[PDB]
Amino acid sequence: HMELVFIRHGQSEWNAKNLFTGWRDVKLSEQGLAEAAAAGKKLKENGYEFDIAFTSVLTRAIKTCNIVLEESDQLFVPQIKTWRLNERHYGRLQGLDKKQTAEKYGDEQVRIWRRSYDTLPPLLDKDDAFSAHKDRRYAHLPADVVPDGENLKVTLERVLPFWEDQIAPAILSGKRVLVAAHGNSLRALAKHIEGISDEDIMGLEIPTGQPLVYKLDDNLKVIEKFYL
Amino acid sequence: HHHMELVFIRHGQSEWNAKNLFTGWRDVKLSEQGLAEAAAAGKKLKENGYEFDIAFTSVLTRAIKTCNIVLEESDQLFVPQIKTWRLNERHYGRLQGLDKKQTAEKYGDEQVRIWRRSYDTLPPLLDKDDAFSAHKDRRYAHLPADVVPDGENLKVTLERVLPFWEDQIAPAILSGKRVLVAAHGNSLRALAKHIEGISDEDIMGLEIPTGQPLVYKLDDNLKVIEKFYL
Amino acid sequence: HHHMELVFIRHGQSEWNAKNLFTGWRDVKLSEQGLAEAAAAGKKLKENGYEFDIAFTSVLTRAIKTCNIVLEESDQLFVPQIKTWRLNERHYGRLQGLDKKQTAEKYGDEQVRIWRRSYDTLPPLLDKDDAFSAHKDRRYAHLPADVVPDGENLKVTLERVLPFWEDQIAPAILSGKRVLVAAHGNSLRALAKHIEGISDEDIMGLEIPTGQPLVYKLDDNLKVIEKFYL
Amino acid sequence: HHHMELVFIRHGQSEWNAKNLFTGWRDVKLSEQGLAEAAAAGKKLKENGYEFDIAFTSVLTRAIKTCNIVLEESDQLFVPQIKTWRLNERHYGRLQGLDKKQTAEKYGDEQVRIWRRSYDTLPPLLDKDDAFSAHKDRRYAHLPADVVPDGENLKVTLERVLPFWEDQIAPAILSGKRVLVAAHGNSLRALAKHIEGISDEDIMGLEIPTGQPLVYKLDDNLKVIEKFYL
Repeated sequence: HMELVFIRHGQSEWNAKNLFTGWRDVKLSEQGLAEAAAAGKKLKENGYEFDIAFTSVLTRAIKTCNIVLEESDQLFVPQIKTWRLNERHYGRLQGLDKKQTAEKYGDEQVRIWRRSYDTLPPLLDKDDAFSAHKDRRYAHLPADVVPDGENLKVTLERVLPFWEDQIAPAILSGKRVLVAAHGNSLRALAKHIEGISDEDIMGLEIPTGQPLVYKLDDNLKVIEKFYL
Repeated sequence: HHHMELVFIRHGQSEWNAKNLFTGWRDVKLSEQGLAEAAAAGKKLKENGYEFDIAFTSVLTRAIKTCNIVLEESDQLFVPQIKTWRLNERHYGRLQGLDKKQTAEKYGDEQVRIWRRSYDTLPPLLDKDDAFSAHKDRRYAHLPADVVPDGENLKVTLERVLPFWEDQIAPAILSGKRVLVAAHGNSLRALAKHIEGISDEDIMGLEIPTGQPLVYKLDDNLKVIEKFYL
Repeated sequence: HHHMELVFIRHGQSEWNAKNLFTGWRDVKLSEQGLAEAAAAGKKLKENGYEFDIAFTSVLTRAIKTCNIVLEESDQLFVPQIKTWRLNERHYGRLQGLDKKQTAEKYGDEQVRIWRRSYDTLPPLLDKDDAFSAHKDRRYAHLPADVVPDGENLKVTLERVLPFWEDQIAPAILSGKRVLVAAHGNSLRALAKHIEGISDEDIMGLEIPTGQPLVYKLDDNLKVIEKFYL
Repeated sequence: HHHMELVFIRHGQSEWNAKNLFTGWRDVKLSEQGLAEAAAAGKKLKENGYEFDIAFTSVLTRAIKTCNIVLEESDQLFVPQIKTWRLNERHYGRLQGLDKKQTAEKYGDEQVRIWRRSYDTLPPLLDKDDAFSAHKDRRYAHLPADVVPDGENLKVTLERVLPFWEDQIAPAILSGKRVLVAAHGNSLRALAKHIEGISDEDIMGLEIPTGQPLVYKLDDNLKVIEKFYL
């Protein structure tokens, strides 16, 4: 039996401003930084040691990862950063005020974009100044894996290969894994690991700043799930 | 070799091709004919000056051995080699090990054509506790069991081939590496579908002959400039 | 930038530097001054347009945190990061955790100077069963025990730094990658000795300032074209 | 099996052995006899139930091909394979490509004994611009030029073999991997000296037969429990 630990990053500066973020590379707020430190201290007090840490390539998640590791006396743990763990891309909604958006397109269309499993947002123009295609951190990837907008379903389709190639093999080799990522990428992993239906997954809550522990059997089936 | 070039090679005849048995993920060896095809392909790559910086292959022996022979015969057995289940042949389900002629007799030509190549229909599945299930092969011991297939068609094969293109092959090309991919009919057809932007309808007619090096000349964005067989 | 550049950053003051203690492999934290030094360096590199493709650091927290601060303050925390024991500070043996002044009072000024600055004089060795021996730190649990030292001089530090230059740092530069190395006084001094071609007799006089980015312009043979501090 | 086992295999006869030519880093092929020795060793490993999780070899074709044959004849060609210059044969300098009798004529009979029986005496070095210099070989193009030697003795061979033990082989064993190492007389001898703790005075007399699997049973600390030829 192996334990697998997830941590979702806390508040960003754009959450505080009520802005859609997606793949925009925004900084944690002071509150979000404290949440990361509190989470690392909790893992330390319960004696959680890690052999490898997986994160996204977005600064708010990487910094959360580093804070959690440092506050639990294991900043030496190897770290792999991957676009496959990025937040869901929000298309042309990125950078927009959620209130101003609901007032422009209506409360109902906004609810769809945020709460529908397989409804894509309005897509971002491929050569927009704030398109991910212009971001150097994706330069080594074929351009067509850089999305112009995602929902949770498409987010899952690109998270899952990283579970299959890196996370699950690490667990099966005996490694104690930390995953430090985002609301929707962690929600995608949880849907797969726990076998949650399409109908139920959009309602699954993953709190920010609270370590989530899975206990898995030799076939990676969930035996225990609890928040630290 | 003025442009960035990518080379594919499909392995030659296997012992089960000669016996007319469905193979799929069963780990059968090359026939002498298939061994000769690999050597002739390596000599052709040598004669035309094809140097590689990395080689990708499946974890099925017939493809790995093809890869090794091609490298040796072109004087570059030192080239680093990555083996991945994601480049395996399609899984043939319960049909693995059966005679193709007897299967066509029992079920009819058209049903056999659908099992051979479909974008929407799976072969009959192989029971997970069968003695020859891939779940029992230690080369997949570090994969979740739900990743190890019980049967696949071309669409499902593509869906597990593509992440390897996204994570390993395409980054290698974009980094400037001259890539060799030595694999199987269906996994190479899956890559070609994505590389060439072929529709779900049209990929059903894409044929890739055994033992003939296939060269793509790609531009800076990995679009096909030219495609030809050596 | 017009040429291929290699950047070194030595971490700033630690909480043990302020208190005049030998540190070695003890995993001490940066002081407030050391943290500010790392931010100022990242700002400098940001202002001068230094982008990195890969970052190398030790497994000691003060160096990793320096590396992370520098990347964050130059808008590139996404850069891949490899941590290795081979970039650790020189192990100071039994002197680790001792006060340098009280050590000089006990053994004399010259002996502490020899321990600090002799190229090939080992410090007194730390017993392998000591609670603060590196053999008990789980970050070295995946290494054979006989590579975990009980004490080091600069000569043996170079002997274990150099393979990491040969296997990882130099191949990265040669592949075209813009490299950051965030480490310690003795491990960077070791790299400098090799890169610059400094004699055994001259290296103990080489100073590497803390928290100041050091830039090597290199040619295609990794020979120093120019060395300057940012 | 019972404990953690590590298997070495020295490649069999090369085409230069019957000509009595010093080989070193020259990339010579296995003879038909050498090919048979590899197949028989793989057959022996299969019969005795030796499964591998990872295989390490040099970047010289005769060792890589031995490694591939051993894996294939034991039904495990899928095993991941890492090729490294650090497992190359000892570089023989200016003696490479020369007859052992013709060497006695140009240097004298006693001087040849020293070059083949002294732990720490270098052979005459090969000029870096020689037609048959390793510096011209593209398999080392991704490495700093000074790791490619102009000639080596066993001591210098051990100095560049040992980091690969420390970085790759021993961490694999310590993680639970069943390791195969397919390499050369002097690089395997270097490994044996370190693993077994053999002195400088005794190691030059250590014989490693060709084509004969060598098995180490190691304990959790990588201490030898038993060493035996299969």
